[PDB]
Formats: sequence, C-alpha cells, structure tokens
Amino acid sequence: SYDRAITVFSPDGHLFQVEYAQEAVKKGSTAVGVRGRDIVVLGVEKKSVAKLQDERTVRKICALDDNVCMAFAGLTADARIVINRARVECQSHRLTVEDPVTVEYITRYIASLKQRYTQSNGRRPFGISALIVGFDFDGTPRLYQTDPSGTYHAWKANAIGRGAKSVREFLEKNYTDEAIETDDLTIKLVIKALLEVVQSGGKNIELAVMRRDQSLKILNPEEIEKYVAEIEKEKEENE
Amino acid sequence: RFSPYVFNGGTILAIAGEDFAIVASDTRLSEGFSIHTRDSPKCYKLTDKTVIGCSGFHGDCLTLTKIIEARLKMYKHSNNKAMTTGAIAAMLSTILYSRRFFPYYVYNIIGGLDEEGKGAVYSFDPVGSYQRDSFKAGGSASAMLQPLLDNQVGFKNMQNVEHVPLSLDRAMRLVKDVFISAAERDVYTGDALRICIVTKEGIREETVSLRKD
Amino acid sequence: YDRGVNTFSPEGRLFQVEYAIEAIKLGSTAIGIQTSEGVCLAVEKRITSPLMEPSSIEKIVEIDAHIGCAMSGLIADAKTLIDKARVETQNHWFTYNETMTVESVTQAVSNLALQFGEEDSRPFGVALLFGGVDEKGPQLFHMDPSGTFVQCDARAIGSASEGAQSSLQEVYHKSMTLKEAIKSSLIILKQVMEEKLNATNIELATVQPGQNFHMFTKEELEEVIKDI
Amino acid sequence: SSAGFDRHITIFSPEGRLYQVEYAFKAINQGGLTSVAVRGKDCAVIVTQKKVPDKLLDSSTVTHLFKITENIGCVMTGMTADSRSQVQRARYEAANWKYKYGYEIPVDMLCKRIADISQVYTQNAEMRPLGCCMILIGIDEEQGPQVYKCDPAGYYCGFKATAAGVKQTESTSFLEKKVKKKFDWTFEQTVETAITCLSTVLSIDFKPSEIEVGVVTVENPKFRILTEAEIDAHLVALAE
Amino acid sequence: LEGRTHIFKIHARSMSVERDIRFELLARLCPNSTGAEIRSVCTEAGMFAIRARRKIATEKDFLEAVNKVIKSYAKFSATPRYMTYN
Amino acid sequence: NQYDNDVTVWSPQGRIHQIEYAMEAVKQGSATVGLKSKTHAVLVALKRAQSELAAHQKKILHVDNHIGISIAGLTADARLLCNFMRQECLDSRFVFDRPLPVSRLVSLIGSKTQIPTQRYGRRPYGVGLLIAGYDDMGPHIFQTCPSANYFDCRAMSIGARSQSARTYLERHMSEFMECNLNELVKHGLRALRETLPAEQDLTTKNVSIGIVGKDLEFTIYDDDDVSPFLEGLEERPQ
Amino acid sequence: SRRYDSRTTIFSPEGRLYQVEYAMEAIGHAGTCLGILANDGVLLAAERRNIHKLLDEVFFSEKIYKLNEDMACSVAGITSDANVLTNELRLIAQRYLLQYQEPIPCEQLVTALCDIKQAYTQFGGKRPFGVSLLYIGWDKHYGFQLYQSDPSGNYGGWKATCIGNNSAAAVSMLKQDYKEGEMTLKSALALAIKVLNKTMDVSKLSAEKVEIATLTRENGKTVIRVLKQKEVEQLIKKHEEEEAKAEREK
Amino acid sequence: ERGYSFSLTTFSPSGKLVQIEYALAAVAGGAPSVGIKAANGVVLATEKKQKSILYDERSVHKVEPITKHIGLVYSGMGPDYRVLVHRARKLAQQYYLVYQEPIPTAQLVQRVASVMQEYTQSGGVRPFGVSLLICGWNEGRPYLFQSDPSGAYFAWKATAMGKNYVNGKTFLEKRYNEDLELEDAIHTAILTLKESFEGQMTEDNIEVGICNEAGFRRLTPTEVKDYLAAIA
Amino acid sequence: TGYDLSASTFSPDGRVFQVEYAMKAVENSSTAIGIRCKDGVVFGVEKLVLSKLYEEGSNKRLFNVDRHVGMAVAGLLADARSLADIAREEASNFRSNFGYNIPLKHLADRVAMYVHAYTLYSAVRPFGCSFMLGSYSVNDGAQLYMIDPSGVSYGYWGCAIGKARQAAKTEIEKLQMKEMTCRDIVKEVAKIIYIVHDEVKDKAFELELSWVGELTNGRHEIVPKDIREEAEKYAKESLK
Repeated sequence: SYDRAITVFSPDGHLFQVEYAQEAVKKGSTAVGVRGRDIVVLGVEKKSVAKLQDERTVRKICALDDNVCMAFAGLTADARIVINRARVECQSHRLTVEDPVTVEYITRYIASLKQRYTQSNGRRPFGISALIVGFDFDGTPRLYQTDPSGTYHAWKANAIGRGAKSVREFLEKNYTDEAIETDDLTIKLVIKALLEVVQSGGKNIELAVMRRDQSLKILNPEEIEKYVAEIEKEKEENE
Repeated sequence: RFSPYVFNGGTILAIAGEDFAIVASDTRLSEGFSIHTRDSPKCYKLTDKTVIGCSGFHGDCLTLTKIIEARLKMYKHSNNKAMTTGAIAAMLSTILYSRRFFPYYVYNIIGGLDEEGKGAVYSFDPVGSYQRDSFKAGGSASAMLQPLLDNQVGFKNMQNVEHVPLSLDRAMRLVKDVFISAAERDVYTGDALRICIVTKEGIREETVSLRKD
Repeated sequence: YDRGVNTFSPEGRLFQVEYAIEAIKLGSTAIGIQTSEGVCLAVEKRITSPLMEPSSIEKIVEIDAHIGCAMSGLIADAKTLIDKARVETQNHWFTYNETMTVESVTQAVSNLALQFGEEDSRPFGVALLFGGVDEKGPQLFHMDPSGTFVQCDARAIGSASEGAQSSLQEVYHKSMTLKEAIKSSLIILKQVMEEKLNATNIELATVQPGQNFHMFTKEELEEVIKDI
Repeated sequence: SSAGFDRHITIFSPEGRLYQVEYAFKAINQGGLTSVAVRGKDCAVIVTQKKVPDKLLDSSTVTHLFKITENIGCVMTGMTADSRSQVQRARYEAANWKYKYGYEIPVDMLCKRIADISQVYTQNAEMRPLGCCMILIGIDEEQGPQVYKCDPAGYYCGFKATAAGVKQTESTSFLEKKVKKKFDWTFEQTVETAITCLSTVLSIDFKPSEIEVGVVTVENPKFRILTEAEIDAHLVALAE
Repeated sequence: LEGRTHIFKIHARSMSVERDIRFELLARLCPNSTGAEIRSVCTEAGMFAIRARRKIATEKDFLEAVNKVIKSYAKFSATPRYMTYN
Repeated sequence: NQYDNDVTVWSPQGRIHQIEYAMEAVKQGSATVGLKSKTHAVLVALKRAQSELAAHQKKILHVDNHIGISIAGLTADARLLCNFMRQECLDSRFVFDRPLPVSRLVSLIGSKTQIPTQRYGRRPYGVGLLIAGYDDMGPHIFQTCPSANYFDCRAMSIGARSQSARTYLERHMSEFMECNLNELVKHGLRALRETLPAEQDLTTKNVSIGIVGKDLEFTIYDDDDVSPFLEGLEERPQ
Repeated sequence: SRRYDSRTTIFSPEGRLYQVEYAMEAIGHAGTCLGILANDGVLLAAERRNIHKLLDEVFFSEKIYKLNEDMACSVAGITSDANVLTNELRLIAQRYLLQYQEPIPCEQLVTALCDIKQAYTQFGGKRPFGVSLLYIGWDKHYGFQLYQSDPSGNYGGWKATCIGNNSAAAVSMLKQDYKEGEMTLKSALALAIKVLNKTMDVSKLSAEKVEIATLTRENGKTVIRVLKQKEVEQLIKKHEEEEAKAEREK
Repeated sequence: ERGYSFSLTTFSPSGKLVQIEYALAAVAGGAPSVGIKAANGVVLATEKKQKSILYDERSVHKVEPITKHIGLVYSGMGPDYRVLVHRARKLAQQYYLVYQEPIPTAQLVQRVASVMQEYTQSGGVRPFGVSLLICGWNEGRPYLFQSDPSGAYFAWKATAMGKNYVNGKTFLEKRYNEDLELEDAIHTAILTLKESFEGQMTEDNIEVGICNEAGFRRLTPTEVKDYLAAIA
Repeated sequence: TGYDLSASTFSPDGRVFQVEYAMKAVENSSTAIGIRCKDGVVFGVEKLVLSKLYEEGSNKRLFNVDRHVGMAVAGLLADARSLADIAREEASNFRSNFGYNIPLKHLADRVAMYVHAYTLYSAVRPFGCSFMLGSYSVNDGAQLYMIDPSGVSYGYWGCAIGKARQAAKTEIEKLQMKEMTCRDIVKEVAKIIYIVHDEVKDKAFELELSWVGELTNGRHEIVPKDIREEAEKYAKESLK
C-alpha cells in the first residue's frame, strides 16, 4: 500500500500534527450543548450562509437514531465520515442487540476507531471533534466528548469550539441545579448561551431540542424570535 | 478410493483409585489377520503426574501425543509450571474440534495425579466432548467390560449392595482377570498387556503376557 | 534529522520509543501497593472543570476476574490493549479452564507491546500497572511501553512518579497491611493532588481473594476521607 | 532547474533533460571497451578488444561477445554487471519467443523488448536504469543483412555501418565518407575496414589474441565464434 | 525535575512569597521548561497582578496564565531543542 | 551525518553505523560470562532492577534441555527471538524427536537477522544471548551480536567492562577446562565480581547461575541455589 | 527514503491541510462557471476555453457533461482529471440504477463523490483532486436540485453558485437582482448575461467564447437541452440592447 | 521492489503542475510535426532526420499507424512513443472484444488520456514529453485529434507541433481556408515542412502517411518523391 | 548533494559509491585466494586472531556449496554466510531438476543475479561481500571464478583478495597453471601467503587449507592440516 510515518513521538510529550490538529477544531464554529432530565438541547452558530439560497443541507446535527443526536465541530468531510461510520455502527448494533445504541458503545466506537485510525500508517487523523447529546434508555440523559486521540469524557454541560473558556465562564449561571425545571427554561438557557456565544445573532443561530421519546424538532425562524424577544426583554425586566 | 479411516487396534482400560490411578492398555498391534508388533504401548506419560491412553488409528495417536507434549513446553516456558489435568482435557477437546470438518478417528483416556492426587478418567470422542468419570474401558472389548465394571467398580447390578472403596492391588488383579475372559472373542485384545500404575510419588509400568498361538 | 523513525541512537536505543518514555511523565499519578491481604491501588482523576462527571473518568480497568490494570498518558491506545488482552484471557480460559495467572499478563501484553513497523504502526506512550492475586498470593506488576517487565512492590507513574516513589520508599515495609496501605498511601495522594480532596478527585482499586470485586465502591471512599 | 531530489532521480528539467541516464552515457567508459560493427552486403562483422592485467587472465573467460541463438549473436559495452543480466534477459526473450510463437525471430522485436525494458527501468528511478548498451546482428530471409543496436536511451536503431562506445565518434566519423561512396563489401573487405577503423584510434597492429571479432555471413546462417587462426590469416592479408 | 525549583527559587527572594505559595506544586506541572520562559512564568504573575491590581500574587493566579503561557506558547512552538542538534 | 541515514547507505569507509549503534546497547547490558570445560559448561549472568523494592529482572532463562542462555538487549525483541527459539526447539523435537546441534541453529539465527539488516526501514536487533548447547560432540559457547557473528569459545563475556574478565580468564581459563562443575561455576563470578564496581555487592538476588552438560539437563539457579557458590571464597583485596 | 514525498496528506504548521489551498487555486484559475435560480426550470453558463476558430467543436457540449438522462453537472478544473470523475460518477449513478432500477437523488450521490474526493487527501500523500464541479438535475422530492462540490469535502450546494475569481464579482449582482419566483428562465438568462457582462472582460460579450446550457422538466422527458448558437446570439444582443434601455436613467 | 506510487508531482503556488510545464517544454523543444484534416481524409507529414548518413528510413519509422484505418503521429521521444503505442494496440482489443467492429477516432483519445491522466496522479514518472496526434476516418467525416501530458485534447483541421509550432500554425491559418483536398493538404504540408527545412522536399528526410475514408494509407518515401519532386 | 546515497541513483562520474564503499570494505579483509592446477584447485584463508579470541576451528570463512564446489569468502562474515547459504541451496534446485553437478560458470550467474539485483533496488543495498569459486572434475575441468560486490562474474587461473592482493598474486605466476601438481602446490602457495600479507602489524594469526580435484575424485573438503603439517613444514624456512 502506502508506507510513511504520519507523526512521530517528540520528547515534549505529545505528537505534532495530531495535537496541533486540535487547532482545526479550535478554529471551527462555536458549538455547545446542555443535557437535561426533561429535554436535551444544543446549539451552533457561524453558519456563514448566503441567506439567498437553501442552507438546510449544511445542517451540523444529524441523527443515527431518533434518540441519538450527533453534534460535531471542525471541517465537514471528516464529520460526514464520522456520520457514515457511526451509521454502520448504529445499524450493526441495530441488527445485533436489536435495542438502540447506548452512548458508551457509540463513544467507544467513534473514539477508538479514530484512535486506531491514527495508529496504522497511511491514515491521517480527522481534523474534527464531536460531542454526543441525547437521552439514554429508561429516561436517563447523556453527554460526552471526543478527542483527536479518541478519549471520551462526560461533563455536566457541553461548552466547546471557538471561545470554549468564554462560554464555560458564562456557564456560571448554568451551574444552578434549578436549570432546567421546564423546557421553556431550557430554551431560555440556550437563548442566554446563544446570545453570549459568540458573535451571533438573529440569523446564523441554529439549534434544536428533544424531550424524552419525542423526536427532535427544529423550530422555524418564528419562535426563535419569541425566545429572543423575552431574553432581550429580560434585561429590561431586571432593572 | 483410499480410506484414511482405518482401525489399527488397541484397547484402553483406566481405573481411578482414591489416591492413585490404574491405567492399562494392550501392546498388541493388530490390523486384519496380521500381527505387526507384539509390543506397542498406547499409554504414554505427558508429564510425570499424567499418563494418557490411545486407541484407533496408530499414527494419529502418536501425532496427537506429540502435539500435546509440544504444547506442554510452551505452557512451561510461559507460566513456569506444567499443565493441570483438567487443562489438558479441555485443550485436547479444542484440538479435536479444530479438525471437526475432517477429524481423526481416535479414542483417548487421560489419567494421573490431579490437584488432590485422585485418579482421573475422561471419556473422549473425535469431536472433542468429555466429562470426568470414575472408570472407562475403550477398544472393541468394551462389550462385557462396562457391565462388569458397573458391578465391581461402579457398584450396580447387585442385590443388597454394600459400598466400600477399592484398594490398590484389588483393581490390579481384577484387570488381570477380566482381560482373560475378554480375549475369548475379540482378536485385538491379547498378547502382552501394558499396565500403568499411577502413585502420588511417581508412575510405574509393568507388563502381563498372554498366549501367542 | 528525521531518518526512518526506526533508527537507533549512538548511545543508544530507539529514538521514538525513548521519546515516548519521557512522555509518561505528564500522565496521572497512580500508586499500587502489594500486601498479603490484597493488592490495592489508587489514582487521581485530574478534574479539568467542575462540570466533570465522576464515573466517566476511570484510570483503572479490570482485565480478568482477579486481574486489574491501569493507564498512563495517552488513553485510547491503552484502552484497546485492555479489551484486546481480555480476549487472550478468555482464550486462556478456553484451554486451561481457569483464570489467567497475573504473571502471564506480561506474556499476554508486553510481548505484543510494540509490533509497530513501516511495512506490514507507531509506538505507545502508556505504562501499565498490573494488579492481581494469583495462586501464589498477591502480586503487583508493572510494564513500560517498550515491553520491559519488572516486578515492583510499589510503583508510581505519571507526574508524581519519581516524587511519590522517593517519598513512599520509607513508609513501605514487608509487614504493611491492607487498611494501612490505603490510609498511608492517601497521605502521599493528598500531597500529590492539587485540588482539595473529595469523592470525585481520587478512586480506589483493590483486589483480594476473599472480598471482590471490589475493585471498590463509592460512598465508602468518603468514609475513608473523613479518616484522613 | 532542480527541485528537491530532482538531481538524483529521473524527471524532466526546464529543458526536459534527464540527469540520471546522462550519467549512464558516461557509464560506458568503464573498462575502456570499444566495439565497432560493420555490416556488408551479404555479411555483418563485429570487432572489439580487451585489456589484460596479467598472465593469470583466463582465455575461456576472455570472450565479451554473447550469442543470442545459433543464428544470431550479440556484443555488449560498458559495465559488465548490467550486460550479463541484460543478456540473460535476451536469453529469456528468445527462448519464450520460440516457445509460444514457434518461428524465427526477426531480431527487430527482440530489440523492441529490450528498448522498452531499459525504458521501463528509466521510468521509475527507484531501480537502476541499466544504462548498458545493447548491440546485436541479425539473420533473416528476404531482408538481406540485419544489424540492430538497442541503445540505453530506450530505442533501437542499427544499419550497415553502426557502432557505439567511447571512441566510436572518431572511427565512425571516418567511416562516413570511407564506407560509402560506392564501396562494395565482401567478407575480407568488411573485416579489413573493421581493422582499419580500429587502426584509426589505436594502430597497434597487435597479435589476433587480443581482439574479440565476430563475423556472420549468409551461406550457413549459423553464426560462429571466431578462432585466432583465421584472424591471423586475415592479419597477414591486410599487410601490404 | 529538580533544578526548576531553583529556577523558581531565583524568584524566591523576589517579591514576597505568599505563605501558601508552593514550589513543588508548579514544579511538577512543567516539563521541558529550560530556564527562559519559566523565569518569566513566575514573572507573568506580576504582569496580571499590576493589571488586575493584585497586591501580591498567589500561585493560582499565574498558574492559570502559566498553563496558558506554556500551552499558548507551546501551541505554535515546542522549541524542539532535541531537534536543533539532531 | 547524512551518510548514517539508513542501513542501506554505507559509510565513507564502507561500514554501517546502525550495527555499531546496536553494539552499544549490547555493551550497555549487564555483565554476563558463559563458559565451558571439556566436559560440562556453566553460564553466569547479572540481575539488575530500577528501585530498591523492584525485583531484579532475571537474565538466564531455560530454552532447551541442553540449551542454557544469557540475555541482554531489548527484552521485547529478546522474547520475540526467545519464542522463535522455541519454534526452533520444537523443529527437531517433533520431526526427529531429538534436540538440535546449536552450531547450525545459530547460523539460521544469523540468516533470520540478515533480512532486517538489508531492506529499508528494517532495523537490527540488539541481542545479548550467550548460548550454551550440547550435541554429542560436547559443549558449545556462542556469543551473539547484531552482526550475527558467533564465536565458539571456552568462555566469553558481554556487558560493562567485560574485557577485564577475559584478561583474568586466559591464563586461568586454560586450566579451567580440567575442573568439574562446582569450581567451574564460581569461576563465572570470578569474572563478574571483577566486572562489577568494587564499591557494592554481588548480592544473592542480583546474580544468575545455570549449569548444563551432555548428560545433565539445564536448570535455572538463583536465590537458595547460590548458597554453595557464595560460601567458600574471600573478598577481593583492596 | 522518507524525504522524497512532499507530505501533501500530512498536516501542516498552519493548522490545516496545506495542499487544499493550492487545490482551491487550481480550480480558482481560469475556471469560470455560475448557476441560476430554479423556477420551473434551470440553466447553466460557463466560459469556452478555446480561442481558436479553426477548431472543429464536433463534441457538442464542451465544459458541460451529462452524467444521467435527467441529471447533468457543470465542471471546472483540469479536463482529463475531471473526465475521470465524469465516467466515475456516471458509473456510480449507473450502479445505483443497477441497484434500484430508478434514478438517483443527488444528495447521497454528491456525498458519495465527496467520500471519493477525500481518498487522495486521507492516505498516501496523494495529490488531491484539482477539480471542483457543480450539480444540476431534478428529483421526485425537492424538484430541481442545484448543488456544488468543494475540495474540502463539503457539498456547498446553492441554487445560485459561483466558480472562479472573476465570477466572485457576480455574487454582489446575484444578491442585487435576487428574487424568488418571480424569476423566469428568461429572467435568469438576462441575469446570467449581465453576470458575464460585469465579470468577463471580453469586449461586447462575444457569444461564441462562452458556453451556455439549459434544462427543462417535461413528462416524462425532462430534457437536458444543448442549445444552438442562434438563440444565444440574439439573447446577448437583446440583453445589451435592454441594457441600452436601462441607461435611460440619465 | 519499493512500490511507493506516491503522487510527488504537486500543485504550484499558482495552481499548475511545474512538472507538466517541463513536459510541454519537452514538446515545445520537440521535432516539427503537422497534420491536416480536410474533406475526405487526413494527411500526416512531420519530419525524421538521422544524426548522420549511417541511418535509413526503410526500417525504423517514426510513424506507426495504430490500426489499418487509423494512423498516428506525435512529438517527443520515440521510446515512450512506442510505449503508449503498445498500450494503444492492447487497448484496441479491449474495445474490439465487445464491439466486434472498428473503433471511432475519439474513442481512443478518451481512454488513452484517461490512462495518461491516471499516470499523472499515479506514482513514478508522468506522461513525459510525448504529445500524440490521433487521426482517423469514421462515419464519413475523418478526424484529427491531439492531446497533451495533462490529458487535455482538442479537435481541429490542422495544427503544428514541436519547435516553431506557433509560427508554422500562423502560416497554416492563412493558407488553409474553407476545405481542402488530399493533394492540397500534402501541398501545404510541404509548405509547413519547408518552414523548418532542413529536410523538406527530399523523400528520405520525411515520411508521409495519409488517412482516407477508405482507410489509412501509409506510402513509402517513393510516393513522397512522386508528389513532391517537382514539389509544388 | 549526496549522489552516493541510493544504489538506484547514479553519480556525476557514472557509477554508485555504494559499490565502491563495499569494494574497499573487502580490502580490509584478510587473505582470500584460489589457484587451479591440472589436478585440482587449491584454497587457503588466513584467520586473524584479535586476542584469544575463542576456540580453534570456529566460524571459518571457508564454506561449501556442493561436493564438487566450495566457497572462500571475504568481507562481512554474516552476509558471506547469507550468499553462501543461497548458493548452497541453489545447487539443490539444479540437483532436483536434473540430478548431476551444477556447472560453476553458470552457477556464478545466479549470484550475479542476486548481487546485481540488490544493486538495482533503492530499498535494499549492495552486499559488501566478495568470494572465490573454484572446482575440478573429470568431465568438466578446472574452473576458478571471482565475484566482487559489483556483481562481476569472472575468473583467473589464480587470484587474491584482501590487503595484500596484487603483490601476493605477482610471484604466483612462477607456479604454472597446468604443468604444476596442486598437491605439491599446497605448500607452494603456503610459502607465499605466509611471507606475503605482512603479519608484523598483527602477530596473532592462523592459516586454513582446502582443496578439490581428481585426487579426491571431485570431492571438495579440507586437505588435512594436522596431517603432514604441510603449511609450516616449509614456509618457516622460506622467509630466511
């Protein structure tokens, strides 16, 4: 086939073109997410659409199953490969063990496949990352992360992408255990998050929500103006 | 055409004592009307604490015995110890299943010192199935052997049967008595009989001969 | 001067492998202790943010029934070695019907440690801590990324490695018991941890012949925290 | 003009010139071998000399000439390492030709194979380009005389007066106006000019043992390795 | 692993070390430090100190900007001294 | 240093520095001395470790009934050729049901290590094997090197300052062919303990011993097996 | 032997694949294409590379190739390197017809080619595809589908697309004249004609130096129509003539 | 062997391939070549001149037709010319097996340029400096095609190749008008051969093939002296 | 720079120094020779003993191929065993397909194919090993051949390798190629190799002998050194 060294181990403790390919994720658009006991939500910005044409097909969130939502950052090509590869995994786990895919099983596949994809020669690591948002079986929620080295870790809330420390510092209001007591408070939490993260706003904001067994729904640019109305009016209500 | 499955002869008898084991096999190699060699022991010692029997095709038993002993040094150089009796029986079953498409025609009985020193008797088949038994008799002479072993050794077919363990030499002279009456019909059983006495200290071998006419 | 990535050193040794040996120094700190009552161990989860979920990060895994393992530095490559070696432990139970000995995990891992080559693929920076109890009693084992195996009564890896072992050389002795090994190790652990001690900072890993598995259970570690 | 490893491998310069095989053109001068070929009307002649370090040199291994088949034969120049292997490849091509095709080889298609072989090795620079020069004769019906020379550049050309080597520039330039003109060619006439062209650069007039001289005429089409006796008879025949 | 504490004790008599500031805590966190940046590493406390008005500095203050300043300056440049002579 | 790039490129003097660099790791190993008399052979090695409580890694390990060996170099590649040596042991033990004369077997080890020296991207293997073996013609002591050049000797050594052992050997080793097993063993430590720095032991767990002969089967000797070897001698004069 | 390859696959100190930039320059040099809004039809326009009048031009469409009966694609880049993808995607759309015996929705077909376009990028240090092509056609679901291919692996599909540095000036004109249905095929003809009039530097906007193609939806024809030069001549002449009526604001 | 097959020829900062630019430079420094598609058939002329008097045109030919109805000319090196010709003869059978009929002109250009463009992305070397001129007669209208290393091919009536390909073509632009016949095509072929002459009007310094709707005809230099002796 | 690195890449002089680096690497080896009379072929090798170093008789450079053919090598010892084993088993192929002895002239063609091919590919390297090939038979005769790292297949009636080579084979011309009897030429060459290849530099050395020819009936083995001690029975008086 093709023999060559992808990246070699440097005494600095990490590889070069792999750990530095994290900048390809760092230069990507802002993406966040919030798990919840009732409804799980996420968000993305910097769509860079022309607004004169149909942008529906550039959507950054797909679904392997109705209960599984894929949220990624970075370039689209490696994301589409992560889509189709996880589709082979979710369908193989649909054939075998008919019940849907657990988050630990899909994260082990996506992360370790990328790891063994960084191992064998003649395979360049993906310049992308991803974080899973959804609901585990029997009503439990889920969120995890993915690393260019293929390590998965579960947070309480998801803040990544451009300005990961800026949005995480904005999560000081999200650390409240009362959030979210209702779905309207969850969307209001994403409203405050999307307003702060990052450049925004009014157009490039793209998100969706899923509550329990109900399939995910993408609201039209109508209620989004309503959530932006009460969020912008909340500043006038706080005086 | 050429038939790879052919019976070269041999007979296996193994009795498991309390702290000992008694294994016996006929040294007569007989295929058809001709007697090849009058001394052909089918009981070889894998280790000092274990002796396995052989029956059926000749070269298949020699090959299988050498393959088992070839893997003993692998496990010896790995864990710095020899293989347990139960591990040899299970590994042999996996070796017999690897050939399940076109396997050997072979019957073996593994015996020797186990963890506690008791005798071991395993019923083997070419497909690699097995369990732990007290006594088994292989070969074609098993017709009247098994019912009599169910009587004295197995303690069945008796009216008001008391149960007492058997001594070392009692089963010995029993093996000498049963093969005289078992050779009246089967032509594969006869000539010299290789006896293997398994003891806690070591394993001993002896020979008893029958008329060659 | 990058030549072949497989080139030796004039001192010398493999270039890329020795560079990854220095890469072990940035990993998490983990200290095992061998004790007749059982082999204990612990690790620092290294919380990177208050949002961290405690059960998602574990630096200790269970290979066989009584055999544990730990990870260092890079994770996913070691995590593959974990379950791939478990397949060899099940194949060990195939023929041998019993549990794999803790010493044979060396031949089950360190032999295949680095097979990497340009044709027919890159080394590892992770060192493993093998805990377990074989037929001869408790055994604590450790291996490097290059495959060199050594038996250690106590071994530390990652950042505090040199510092933890240098401090723990005095407190260790042949008469160390289990409960004493746990509470005397967390003294070093509370010294080598940056964050204030809580239930989410560190986890315990133990293996005993009569109590298992165990491993360890949560909310009991908090009972040991108030015993600090 | 050179980008990266260009100087050490085979690609095209701004003018499209190859750096490696132009070293193969000066790879012929090793040993100082000079082979000249003069093909007459009914005959074709080969002439080459040798260097003798000492008396331990074996007379059986003297011959640098190769024989493809009983009808046709070859002569090589340059480094002997590439010549012996390329001749063995000609043995494989001739044996496979008679096998599958089952008739006489034109010697033109053999030079087509070697021309592509040395070219295919010139293609990929990770194997040695094999800059050895391939020179043959030929015997074929209705075509009269045949001489073909496969050059290391990957093409095949040869005719009545054709030669390759270090000093062939001088000699063949003299053979331009010397050969034709009108000059008719007999056996002793083609061998004579084969000596005179050697007498242009050398003019040593050494005993016949040093030269390696093949000749093939059409009476019996089989080519014969020459014995120093008949060359000595031609050496006293060329002295006036 | 050790001499960094002296390169962190070149700042010992500098400033006034807060009683809870620890050397080993930061020393164990900085591989391949040379002396150059890690002299400014202790110095960039005083950077944000004067900027944030901090009267003296706590080890947590710069180690926030240290893990920054090591990574932020190791993102583009690892300064591969091993590579320079190799 | 572009001429040292690969094993393919030859040095200006017609040498390969990659083999020379592999000879370094062979000398960086522990001092070990194998030896043989006219009748029986003994081989002695040195165990070392990292920390105090770290157990000393064993050098001498069993291979075949008549084959003892020392070891040094990368332990991963050592076990690779060790299990490969088991594949060579089962060759004649299976087909011929008798062991292999070691002379032609080490020559096959040389051809085994020849391919990694030739092709690009392939590296040699640092090997510290001191191979004792017995065919019917008596003992054999073979040194091993990445260049795969083996010497049949009465004794040799590889490790740190292992030449000083040979300097003490020659006049003594000429008379060591006569002696029997016991003293032939402690003649091994009559080498090692000089190759060891004079400021430290020479303990029980840092030394490796094994003995093999034509009629004797090889066994690993350590810990309590070293009791007769340590006693009966004296310390080196200061 | 590791120093010969230029590491086109391996990542670059800039944080991204370095060869993709020069790839976007390959398509971004001399490539001229565009797209028009789709209302009950669609059309295509490009630039004819041939400046020689002695050429035969017997191949009918020059830069536009027909992958399927009801679906074709515009292409920009190296000719033969694109022609490899023409027959390749034609066979991928053919093996889909070999599967369902039914046409191919462009969505999964474009993503399939994107998975093929990343092959040279992700292994071996291979030279990535120097060709970026458009997409047109019709499907049973979304009707007229106009997509776009990117060297980075994305499908950048819009109903109005831009290809080339010279066509980058048309994006402002595309949004200045932007409407939706509304626009007739004839309005898109004058829209793309004024696009070339603003972008292309050819004096008077010669009709024979630029390529124009159209498409229609007919039952069950759905013809991809290659047009004679007669209607394009009178089109651009009537276009700049309408522009002569558009300068009356003075 | 090695078997690297990497793509090492890469994009220039301008986006082009510098190696292919060196390839077209080998074509620009190539031998003068011309062909004319007019009316009934196509005429090929170019030039062949030996380095000395030692060589003759009776054996080795620079022009070898691909089929009986299809001829071919080219510029650049001969060794790689016969290589792509060898592949063209083999590929002709891959076509003939399914069709059992002769082959159209452009049908060769499609698959040859595809393998040629494949040989670019493929490892090792490239199309080199051989720019092939494919001609033939099918469907009543003959054709003359030429491709380049990068695989770009165009159709026309006539063109000039090799050295002075721009000057000779500008002369053919004024001379060739409307349509021409086979005799007129050969006549202006002598004109473009006299452009770089050297060896025009002499039968042994050139070789003339001619395509016709009845199939390609390769005439010996004897007929080249017949029509042109007496040239023009 | 570095035109000498790869073996598949030429140099401005028209060759590759990898072959040249291997040539002078053989020059550091000790004496490796051969000589053939009418009755057989004499072989000898001088062993260099650094210190002890080990027991006598181990790992001698004299090797064997078939009963009628044997190897006397030079240069690197491991790759010498390599090519020795390759030519060793190669005779089994000729013995399997035919069943008679392999001609030595065409047996060197195999090693010529192996060494030359290793110079062709850039991945592998050339072997730095040379050697001598000789043999005698009643149906064949005496053929001695010499192969070097360049892959040259050639032979002389006698030849030398190592530090002293041209000076060692000079006076060998006194020993005739035919009229002499190689049985007596054993000690005749022994006096040359003992005097030549100066041992004043390294005082510790050793000498080996072998032979093949008609006296052993086409058998190649070592003529006994312990019997008659023909080596130093004479040469001790030759230098004084």
